[PDB]
Amino acid sequence: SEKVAEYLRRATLDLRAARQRIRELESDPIAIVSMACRLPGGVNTPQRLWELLREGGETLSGFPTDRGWDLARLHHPDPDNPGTSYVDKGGFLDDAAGFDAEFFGVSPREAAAMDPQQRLLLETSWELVENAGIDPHSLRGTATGVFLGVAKFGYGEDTAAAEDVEGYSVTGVAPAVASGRISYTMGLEGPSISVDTACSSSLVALHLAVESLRKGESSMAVVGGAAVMATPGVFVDFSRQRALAADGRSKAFGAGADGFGFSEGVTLVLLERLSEARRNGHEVLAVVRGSALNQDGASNGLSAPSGPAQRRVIRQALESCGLEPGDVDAVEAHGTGTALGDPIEANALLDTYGRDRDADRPLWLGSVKSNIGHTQAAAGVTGLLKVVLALRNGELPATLHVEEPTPHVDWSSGGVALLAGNQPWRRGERTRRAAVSAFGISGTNAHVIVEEAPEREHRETTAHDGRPVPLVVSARSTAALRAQAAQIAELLERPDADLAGVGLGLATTRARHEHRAAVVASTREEAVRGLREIAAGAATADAVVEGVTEVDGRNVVFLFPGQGSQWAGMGAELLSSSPVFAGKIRACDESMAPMQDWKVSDVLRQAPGAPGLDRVDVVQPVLFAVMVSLAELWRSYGVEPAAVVGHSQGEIAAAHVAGALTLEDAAKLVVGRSRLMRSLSGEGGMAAVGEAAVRERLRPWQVAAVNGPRSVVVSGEPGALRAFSEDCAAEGIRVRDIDVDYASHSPQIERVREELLETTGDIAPRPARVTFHSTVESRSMDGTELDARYWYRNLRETVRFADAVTRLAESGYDAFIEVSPHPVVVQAVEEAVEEADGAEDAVVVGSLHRDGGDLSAFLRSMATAHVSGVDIRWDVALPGAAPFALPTYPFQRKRYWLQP
Amino acid sequence: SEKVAEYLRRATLDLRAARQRIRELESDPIAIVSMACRLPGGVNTPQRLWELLREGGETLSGFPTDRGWDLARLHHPDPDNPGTSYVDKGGFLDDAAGFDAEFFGVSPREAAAMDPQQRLLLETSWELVENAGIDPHSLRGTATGVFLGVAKFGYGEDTAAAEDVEGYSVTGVAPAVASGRISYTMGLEGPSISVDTACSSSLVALHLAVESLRKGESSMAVVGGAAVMATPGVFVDFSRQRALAADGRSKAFGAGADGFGFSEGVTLVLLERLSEARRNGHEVLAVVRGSALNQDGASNGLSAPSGPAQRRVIRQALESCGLEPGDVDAVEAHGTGTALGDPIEANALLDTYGRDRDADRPLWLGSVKSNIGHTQAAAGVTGLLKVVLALRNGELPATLHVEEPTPHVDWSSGGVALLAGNQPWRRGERTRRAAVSAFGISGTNAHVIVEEAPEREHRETTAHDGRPVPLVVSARSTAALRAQAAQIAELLERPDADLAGVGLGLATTRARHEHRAAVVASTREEAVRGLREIAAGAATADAVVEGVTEVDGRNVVFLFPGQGSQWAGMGAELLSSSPVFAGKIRACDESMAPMQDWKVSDVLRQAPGAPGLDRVDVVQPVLFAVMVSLAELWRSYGVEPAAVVGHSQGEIAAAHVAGALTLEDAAKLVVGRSRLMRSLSGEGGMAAVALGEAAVRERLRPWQDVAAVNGPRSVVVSGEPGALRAFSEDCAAEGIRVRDIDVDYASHSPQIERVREELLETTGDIAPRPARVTFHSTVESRSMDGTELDARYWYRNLRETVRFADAVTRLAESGYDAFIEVSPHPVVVQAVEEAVEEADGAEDAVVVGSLHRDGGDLSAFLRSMATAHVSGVDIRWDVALPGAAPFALPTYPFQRKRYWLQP
Amino acid sequence: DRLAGLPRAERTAELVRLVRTSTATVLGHDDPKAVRATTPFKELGFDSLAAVRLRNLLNAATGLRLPSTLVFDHPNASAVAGFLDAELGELLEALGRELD
Repeated sequence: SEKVAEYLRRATLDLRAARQRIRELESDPIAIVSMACRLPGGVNTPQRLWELLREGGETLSGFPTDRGWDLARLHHPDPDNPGTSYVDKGGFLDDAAGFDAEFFGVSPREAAAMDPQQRLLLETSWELVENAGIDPHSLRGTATGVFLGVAKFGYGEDTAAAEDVEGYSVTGVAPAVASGRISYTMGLEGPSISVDTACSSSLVALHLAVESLRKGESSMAVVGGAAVMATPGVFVDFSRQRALAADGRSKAFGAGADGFGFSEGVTLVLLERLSEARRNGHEVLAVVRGSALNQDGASNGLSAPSGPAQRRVIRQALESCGLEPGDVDAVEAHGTGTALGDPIEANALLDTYGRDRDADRPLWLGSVKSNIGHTQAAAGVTGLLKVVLALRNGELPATLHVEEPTPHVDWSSGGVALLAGNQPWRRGERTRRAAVSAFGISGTNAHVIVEEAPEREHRETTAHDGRPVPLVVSARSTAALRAQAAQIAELLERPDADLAGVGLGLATTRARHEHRAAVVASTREEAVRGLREIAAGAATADAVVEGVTEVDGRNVVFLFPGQGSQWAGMGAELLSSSPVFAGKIRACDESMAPMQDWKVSDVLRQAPGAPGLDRVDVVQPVLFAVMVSLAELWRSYGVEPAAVVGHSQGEIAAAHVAGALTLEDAAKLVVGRSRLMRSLSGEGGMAAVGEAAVRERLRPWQVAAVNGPRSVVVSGEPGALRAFSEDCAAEGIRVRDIDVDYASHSPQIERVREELLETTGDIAPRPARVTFHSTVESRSMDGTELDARYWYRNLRETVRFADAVTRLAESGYDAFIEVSPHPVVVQAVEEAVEEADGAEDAVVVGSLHRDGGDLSAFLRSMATAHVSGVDIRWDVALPGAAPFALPTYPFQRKRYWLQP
Repeated sequence: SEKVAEYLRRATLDLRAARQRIRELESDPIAIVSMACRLPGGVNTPQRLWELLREGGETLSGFPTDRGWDLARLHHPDPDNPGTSYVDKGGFLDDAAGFDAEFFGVSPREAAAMDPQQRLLLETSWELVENAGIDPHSLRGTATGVFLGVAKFGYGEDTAAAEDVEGYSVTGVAPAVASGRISYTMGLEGPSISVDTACSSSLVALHLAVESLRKGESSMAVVGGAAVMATPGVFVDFSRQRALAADGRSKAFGAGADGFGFSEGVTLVLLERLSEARRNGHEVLAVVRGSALNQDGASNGLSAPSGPAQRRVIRQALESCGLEPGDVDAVEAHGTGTALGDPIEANALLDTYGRDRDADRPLWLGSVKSNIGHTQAAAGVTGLLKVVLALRNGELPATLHVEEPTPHVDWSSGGVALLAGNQPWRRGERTRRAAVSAFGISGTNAHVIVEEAPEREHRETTAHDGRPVPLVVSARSTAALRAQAAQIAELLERPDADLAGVGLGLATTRARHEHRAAVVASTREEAVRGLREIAAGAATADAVVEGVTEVDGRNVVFLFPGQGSQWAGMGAELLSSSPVFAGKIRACDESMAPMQDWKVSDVLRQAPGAPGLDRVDVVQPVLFAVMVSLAELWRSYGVEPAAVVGHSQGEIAAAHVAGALTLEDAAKLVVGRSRLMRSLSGEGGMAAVALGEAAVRERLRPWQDVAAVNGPRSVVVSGEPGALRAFSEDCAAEGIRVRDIDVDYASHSPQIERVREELLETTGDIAPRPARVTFHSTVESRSMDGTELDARYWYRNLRETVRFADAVTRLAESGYDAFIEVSPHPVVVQAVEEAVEEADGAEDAVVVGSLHRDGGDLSAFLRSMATAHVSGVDIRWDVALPGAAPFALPTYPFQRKRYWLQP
Repeated sequence: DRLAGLPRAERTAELVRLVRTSTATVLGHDDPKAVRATTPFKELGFDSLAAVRLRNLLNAATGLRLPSTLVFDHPNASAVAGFLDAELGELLEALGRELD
């Protein structure tokens, strides 16, 4: 039969899928996307650590003074007095007692009772998440796991604070809480494990995280370790064993090798699967391939190491990933600097790598403890950082104290060579790989294989034009906001960063805290000046907006006024600077073409031989088209209205925004209304000033709109209001409009009352997807109730505006957006909202001004709306941009140390 | 179409293999083989825990007094004074200060500076390994990993430091060393991790262990938790926030729940893949199927629990396992029962398991903390132990304090049902399975699914007839040996016990230590009496043997004395009982038949027609056959020799043991020697006299017409029968003369040089192939290979003096220590002892023999093996009991002392 | 070494005796009985200095160079002796049913 071939094909496909699944479950590569560190000597960034390693130097220094230690009797040259240490140098963090309690929502008492390791871990985790280009708030609710190497050191063991009803003294020192707090604050939902295996805890955590990622329990892993000493006991203990170097330098594979020098430090890395990293577009720095663990077993004492165990670890690690000894260029050794540990490690490395090795490509050997010292549990992953840096800049840092190699190790084989000086490691045809080793006091051993990341080609579509660019900065405090603004200004001042990249990075990679500020600029100098003005303290320029908000979402209400917002050049260049606006205008012109001859685009562009902005029949369609185009432009940025309110004929536009009507039907209705409006051009007169005040002076002559408590517009009649203009004489009738022969909402309206129905009696309204609270009736209807009779009633009945605004404010809406080429009812809306109970945090924002109308003005209005709570998708304003690299959050630190 | 068919077959075989590999790497079941526990109230074994759970009871008690706490200033009724607690009841271990430092090779200072958690972990790990029917020394060098839940509790902080050059305190208080020390002492070579995640840590460890077992990193895992209080700090801190129950109880879901009661405890379980358990033969108790972990996330508080996280973790665990919520029969809930954990946990279980469940089979709830209280780190493992015990005994124990259920949740709606009263859980057509939950303070949750073991306990024989059985006991000290003997005697006093099973369990499922003892018995009363004699003190009974050894193995050397050990019968019953002996005797009859008529079996059985043990021509072949058969029997049980030495014609037998000569050639040689030696019988006699080599060498002057110098002063003959008669009374003062029954002839004498050609041509067909065992001849006093053992060499052996003293001394100085004489009676033991004593080698050589002239039974031969064994010779005892079921035996009887630190 | 051509047990015992004799002088006592071929050197009192000296005492004993960390790789006399000894010396449907 011929069916066999399809069976063969399906079997081959299934076999391939099964093999791929086996490979994914067994040896799926893992990608490193970001890292963070805090190391002695003022090293707080990976770049600073790389600079220190390349220059060649140590962080050795004297004992700390602010920790409250008693340095007087602590030091004694004789290694026999109890409670004294003969060494007095080591690597210590510059500021280990600083913390920003308010940023993480921690009361000062809890922060004071909290171990410094937890505080530093929180800060470094936030910095690591920010460095990857990921919004920290986006990780909330995900499945990110945490794996840390942390051990207790005895912080706050001399304090007996009784008033601890909350119980801060217990959870503030517990090693499990060191990761529980990170998970709780960041909102992660992955496994949280705090391992502790001597000084190799970090690599064990890395192995566990790799296993968890390969299984699929977690999608991201925060791996690392921390070690901060709060008491001088550690040194004292080792001072009894004479295991500390007198000078304090840890000479790895050197002639002296009299001991090791301890140091503090916190280190973290972020791990994710390579395929998912490529899918999501995260940056990739290096690839972890394989790892292995074992036990020393029966050895020459509990603490002494064993060579065969190390050889077995190396062989297992090489075999697990499918590699072979000979594809590894360099090994980052343990190198504690002891008298006999270094010979053992070097002999194991020679046995496992040196044999059958090319005589032209020796294995480079070095360690990082010769520069920064042995950083307790965080040592292992720390070495990893070095390798990653060596894979980015392209050279191997040298190892100090090497000029006299240890005579115990026989270097005559040539398989392994020490890093006397820097060696170039540029990318080539040979894939670059490296190994990291860690061995602990307990006996657990770890070996990890890392490889260079794959290649990205261009990712270059800058096209830095003169388009406006918004810069949005945010922070949880005024001082923090000022520091952030200063940092961004300093970053922009350098002549190597584009505005589009900085804007996109600020918009899509940083969080959105309470205090917010925004600057819309087209040139680098303008942005720098605006940021400097923000950082100064006082904001004066209109291009700078600042605000404070306590929420993240608002109910947006679109409101459309009637007439009075006319200005020649509405938008203008805006038509050519925004595809959506031009497209909507063209659609409106196409819809209106089968009835007229002139085009709205010609009028907006001041084309010659076109009607001016003086006749109603041409003013109204222009206003309607501008209004609908502005609504579409607003919606294109991610702002979706929850209710629409129209004033007078503007209601029609609102209907089209509501979706109840269609573009053709709405255009035809507006055209018919304007045409009938033109005929009744003999009587009119709008006047502006309490309903009762108007009623008591309206009887002799035989009310159009109500905007507030003292804002009433009356009907139109030349003779009737000719006397009214002077009858008040008490600031009654002062504000007047042009309104040449309108007489809207007047008994003159029902004079015709039939041709409008005949012309507009062809609409086909449909149900709407958004509330359409009208003004003629204080109610919310649907499309099915919007007929020509309703429009006639709207033309006739009163269009009271204050009641609708008050009802919306009391209902729960708290964000009113004004959509018009010029704000005319913003003041009335603000007054009505303030007078009504509603909420005391409502924000009213306008649109293009009568003197602006440029895309810059629209972006400024959007920033004004955003700094108050409204969510806006800024990336739309920056198409085809490449995100940049920005400094992390500028924490404001205070001293929290438990003083004895 | 043959190629297409073959390609399709190969592709489908590969597809099946790939699917099997995927399933094994994803959801391979794990088997629990053994457990160990140490809990408050004297509960030191799982059986005691099960008895306590089934009977119904608590373990609450007052605060400990020996720990050194200041009980006067610690307890205060007011929950407001600083440094005071308003509770005085809790679960505490009976003896947390006990430790056997000498057993683990730990100096007393290190033991004093060591945290009690590490000591209890070591003891429980040894007990756990022994409870699985596995020799603890066998695990040495394997890939066994350990995973522990342990946290520091502040031991030794109050006292000041001292001279700590070894740095004992730092390694004695660290948590990582707690898991490192187990691997260091037991010699394990698998990953060792000490996780710490609130009160669920132990369960978390279990999860990791599974991921280690399925991949292949570790073949076996030791998963557990430990929590022992050293200072009364936890009580004070938790009383400061009114978090403890007033009465100290831990009401799980009762309406009167107000807090949790803390307790100590150390628990451990042994994990291994089900396929490996099936292959190796380890007993399987339960099967772990799946597990899951997650985080509470951004809840309303750091320590407050969250229901959605628990529901998510339960559903994820069920999905990963591959089952439905309707298959789980019971759940071991967390059940802390302090303020509000019970409503949340009950609601989560009701919304997950109770949704759309059969009304006939409601889910069974329950918690173990209602009986022993909160155990901190060792919390999940205790629930696992309870679940496995319930599965094994087929009964669900009832939770306590459930008189009034909590009214904050809906019970009458349906689904979950509280476990008030014992409920049967007998095996049937439904697969019984349960779940265990653990939610920590830090915010990590764990849910594990366990199921019953497959039916495999219906394959046994329990064969026994009455054959002799050896019992071997050992320990690292005299007191421990006495305690072990007492324990075994008490076990054997129980009527429902099998002697063969106990013997096999002692031989195979227990380690060998320095002090050793052995008792061979075929009756229960005899074994009980022997064990009682051992445990009482000095035992002088013949069956009882004992000794002290220091070396694992030895270099056993076989010795063949030759003639002079004649005795009516040579293991008659042995011929009937041991099959190897009879087989070798029959094998060495086919080649012996052509040169005679009688049969060796008939002579040994005293059957009529046997020539009798008087004529040399029938004594020599019978002695050779008995010697070679005894050597072959010694070859069994694994006593493979390293050197062979003879003294007389028995050297021929030695030549057969080393493989230099085939059986036919040796039989022909011995038969020819006997024939053409008896032909000229009546020459003279031997009449060995113990005078000295120099004395006889200066004394033989009157008669020039020395056979052996085996002893320092031991000579046989020199001269003629008339010269022998003259020498018998010539001095009249040397004494100890004659003492020889061999009067029919006189070898190693000038009389030999008359039948040279006869022996040359009657033994000219020799094929002496090279020997696989070092042969040390006493004729040339040197070690030579078997390629030159021709007829000339045998004639020289017949006509040369035999040393048997220089050879033994050379072997002793060379390095050989154990000497075993293969003979039907010990005749040269004294000479070998004297030669070894005079040698300058190591003064620990061992000399044994074989059946005596009266003890020719298999029991006596096994007793000889036991005597050789207690001195450092490896013997495979399981051969002596072919076909048996190993029994269950008590663990090692540790001798404890006090190693606590006080201010 | 010059002394060769011996069975396995002879060489093993000779090397064990040599190692015990060498380590006895380092320990201080003049007898090999107190030295056990299974006990780790740490339990016998060996430190970092003396452990080196033993190697030197072995270096002159056999005339072959040894690693400076010989004791740590082989933490007992028996293992050291062993290391020294080693260095000195139709179908279509059902078969296709797996696909579904």
